[PDB]
Amino acid sequence: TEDCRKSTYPPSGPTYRGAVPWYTINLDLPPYKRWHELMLDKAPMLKVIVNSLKNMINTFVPSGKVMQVVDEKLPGLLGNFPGPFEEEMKGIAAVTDIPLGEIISFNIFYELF
Amino acid sequence: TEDCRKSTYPPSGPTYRGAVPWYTINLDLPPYKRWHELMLDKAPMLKVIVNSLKNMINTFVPSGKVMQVVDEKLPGLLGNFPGPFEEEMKGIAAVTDIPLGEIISFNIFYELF
Amino acid sequence: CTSIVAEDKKGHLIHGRNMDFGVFLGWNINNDTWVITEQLKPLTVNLDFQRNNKTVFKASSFAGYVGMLTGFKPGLFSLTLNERFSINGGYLGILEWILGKKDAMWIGFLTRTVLENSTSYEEAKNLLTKTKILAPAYFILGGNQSGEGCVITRDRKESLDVYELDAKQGRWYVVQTNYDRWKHPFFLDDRRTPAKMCLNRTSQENISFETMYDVLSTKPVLNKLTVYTTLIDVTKGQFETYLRDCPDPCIGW
Amino acid sequence: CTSIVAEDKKGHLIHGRNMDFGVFLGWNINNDTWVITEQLKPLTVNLDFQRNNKTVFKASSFAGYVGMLTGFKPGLFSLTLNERFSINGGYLGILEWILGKKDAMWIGFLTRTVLENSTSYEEAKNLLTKTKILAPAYFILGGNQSGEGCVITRDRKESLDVYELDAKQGRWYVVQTNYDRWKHPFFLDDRRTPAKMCLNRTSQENISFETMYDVLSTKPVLNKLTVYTTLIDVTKGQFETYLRDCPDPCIGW
Ligand SMILES: *[C@@H]1O[C@H](CO)[C@@H](O[C@@H]2O[C@H](CO)[C@@H](O[C@@H]3O[C@H](CO)[C@@H](O)[C@H](O)[C@@H]3O)[C@H](O)[C@H]2NC(C)=O)[C@H](O)[C@H]1NC(C)=O
Ligand SMILES: *[C@@H]1O[C@H](CO)[C@@H](O[C@@H]2O[C@H](CO)[C@@H](O[C@@H]3O[C@H](CO)[C@@H](O)[C@H](O)[C@@H]3O)[C@H](O)[C@H]2NC(C)=O)[C@H](O)[C@H]1NC(C)=O
Ligand SMILES: *[C@@H]1O[C@H](CO)[C@@H](O)[C@H](O)[C@H]1NC(C)=O
Ligand SMILES: *[C@@H]1O[C@H](CO)[C@@H](O)[C@H](O)[C@H]1NC(C)=O
Ligand SMILES: *[C@@H]1O[C@H](CO)[C@@H](O)[C@H](O)[C@H]1NC(C)=O
Ligand SMILES: *[C@@H]1O[C@H](CO)[C@@H](O)[C@H](O)[C@H]1NC(C)=O
Ligand SMILES: *[C@@H]1O[C@H](CO)[C@@H](O)[C@H](O)[C@H]1NC(C)=O
Repeated sequence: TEDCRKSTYPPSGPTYRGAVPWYTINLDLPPYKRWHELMLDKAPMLKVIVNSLKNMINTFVPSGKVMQVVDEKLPGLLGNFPGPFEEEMKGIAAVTDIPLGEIISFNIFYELF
Repeated sequence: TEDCRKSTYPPSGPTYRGAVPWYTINLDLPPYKRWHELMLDKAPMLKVIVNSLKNMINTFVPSGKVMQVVDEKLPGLLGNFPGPFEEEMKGIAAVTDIPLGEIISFNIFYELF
Repeated sequence: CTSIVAEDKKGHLIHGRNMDFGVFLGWNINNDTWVITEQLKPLTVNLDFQRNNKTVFKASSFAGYVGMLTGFKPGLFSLTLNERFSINGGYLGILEWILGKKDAMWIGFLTRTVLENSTSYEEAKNLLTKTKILAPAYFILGGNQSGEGCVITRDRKESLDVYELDAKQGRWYVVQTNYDRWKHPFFLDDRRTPAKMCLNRTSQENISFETMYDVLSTKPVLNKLTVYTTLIDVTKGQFETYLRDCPDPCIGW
Repeated sequence: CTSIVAEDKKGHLIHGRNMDFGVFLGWNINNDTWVITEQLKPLTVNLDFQRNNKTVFKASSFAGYVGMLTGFKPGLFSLTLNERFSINGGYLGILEWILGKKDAMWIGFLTRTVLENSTSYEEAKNLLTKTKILAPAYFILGGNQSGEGCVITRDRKESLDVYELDAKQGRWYVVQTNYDRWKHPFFLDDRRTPAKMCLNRTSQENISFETMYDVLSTKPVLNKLTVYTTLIDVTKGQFETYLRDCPDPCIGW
């Protein structure tokens, strides 16, 4: 361990990468449309994770064959989620051009660990 | 499974081997003497279990060398138990001619499983 | 093993339990029995613990075993102990004990300490819930009044759940076998579900020593490992234990 | 992850947490970072969920993740989620889900449902304690009054423990990392013990956004897996999240 840190707030220095931007989600919109604005800005970065996930999967098993199964088989296998999650995730998949099975896997990663 | 059984009490029939005898333990006696009377009556049967344990132990490892360790090393390894148990078990070991390590092993079988 | 604390319409408490134990040494293929189970029967005894010529508590125990697995304190409470299995619970506690950490109690001794020196249902309940123990266990406790019944699922250093009678809500009994109530059983034996089925069929009005013994005589609640059956009534002060047999056809455990 | 609910002498509540996540994809030997952790930083966003131009709740989340791991409902309560590991918890729940048993909620969605539709500290506490979930978890909840803080150690179908603030006992904070309080940590990191040491040195009188951020900036409480740090005050309505870095020398987790 280390001696308890002193005088680190407000955040500055090498342990403060930067501030977090604010976004507004309007629940009055239908679930399919709530995340449209935010996902437009962040679709590229989320694809970086997917590509990075494919490369590591490639070692144990070819990534293509795995993702065909995830994208094609997982949505029907898990069934529908309660609202607004099914439509909220369906909307995120359409806007980001990321398959629904990968959007789902992202949103249930805790259960997957 | 089976239909819930009716008219089984008072106990009789093939599922009732017999009644359980009563013994009185007088806590006013020192712990070392409390089980003297009962252990005199039941020492032979308790030896039957130990003998049966030696036979089964013999399979994995020779029972003799195993029991030397239990009798010689286990009491010192575990240390003393809080009263009245240490003296209660010491008395049971003396009356039954069963080593203390085996009496202890019997009395902590739950933790041992 | 099975432990049941039941409440009749009159709020009267009955505490019954089946003592199942003895697979360790194997199976007698000659008469279809467990070696230890048959050897534990002639060792089973009823014990009247007295101080100054007056009964303190009564118990069912195996001669040579100074801890208490089944007992009651006349007019006060009744306690039975059921085995709880964990990934590595029992042996970590012994390890810390050998290496010098002795602030935890052995399970057989704790229940003995409670039956001997506890004077109330809450005192036992409070001690059974909080005391550090070297291995996980189930404590089934009944009192001298209506509603005083609970199952204490224990970890070595924590009480994961205390399941209490709620006759208003419709919980007139609590049943405990050898698996956590909120989980699932390891095998088919599943003595808990049939125990509840028979407790249900009897209905709260008819729960008694006769109907309780009926529940504990139904397979698989009765099985080849069943050494003895105990029936307890705290307010009446009656405590009786009967050796059992499960002749073929029956089930192993 | 580390979650802390603290209470100053004036009864004011401070809720801080460190979001640690990202070993799954491995380690960047080029700049000593976890692959996912660095990729999660530019995805981190603060979210103002509004209904009729009125803020319902605010959260810190990863863009594309519709469940909530860090958030609060201004003036009502604050909720953070810590990962809890079990032998076979996560997948047994998913399995029953696939076979059609859908009476359990996904962890990310439950915390979202609570932050979105719960109107009080007790309602959230009651739901977080009782609701069936597909995987084990820790829930750290803070309220809008003094003494309203608890850690809910959850099983899929049971609440194993609810650990609450006790100004009487001297418990002005509750800390939760990634191992059950009554057990032991898996590794050396043991971020819980340093958090308590630093929380203790701060003392109840001086706990604030500034000193809370000091605790969450001390190694190993701050570590390479730390994506962001969050500081929350329910009554004031202040909610701040900062991306973090742990430059060498530091620790993996
Ligand atoms: C250690 O090195 C890795 C790469 O070797 C760094 O990861 C990179 O982090 C940056 C942001 O910090 C990512 O940039 C992003 O690019 C996307 C488009 O590609 C853009 O949409 C985002 O807004 C952002 O600019 C970059 O993708 C990411 N690379 C990988 C492979 O994950 C990491 O940050 C380095 N860490 C340190 C402490 O130096
Ligand atoms: C099935 O067969 C086994 C033997 O093959 C039986 O085990 C025996 O059971 C009897 C009574 O249950 C035990 O009797 C005891 O003998 C000792 C001396 O050996 C004596 O000191 C005691 O007072 C008592 O009379 C006997 O020890 C025991 N034998 C062994 C090896 O354990 C078993 O009872 C049979 N079960 C059924 C249901 O037929
Ligand atoms: C019961 O009474 C006292 C402790 O209060 C002590 O003398 C005695 O040993 C106790 N018995 C047990 C079994 O702890
Ligand atoms: C019942 O037990 C309580 C303690 O829980 C005791 O105070 C009371 O005297 C007992 N009453 C009867 C009738 O046994
Ligand atoms: C027993 O009856 C109760 C009714 O209160 C019911 O909920 C439960 O499922 C029943 N259990 C069995 C095993 O019949
Ligand atoms: C919140 O509002 C109602 C339930 O009262 C329901 O229509 C809606 O789906 C709820 N939202 C969530 C996330 O459960
Ligand atoms: C706190 O929660 C209670 C819940 O009943 C609510 O009435 C109150 O407005 C909230 N705010 C404050 C400042 O107490």
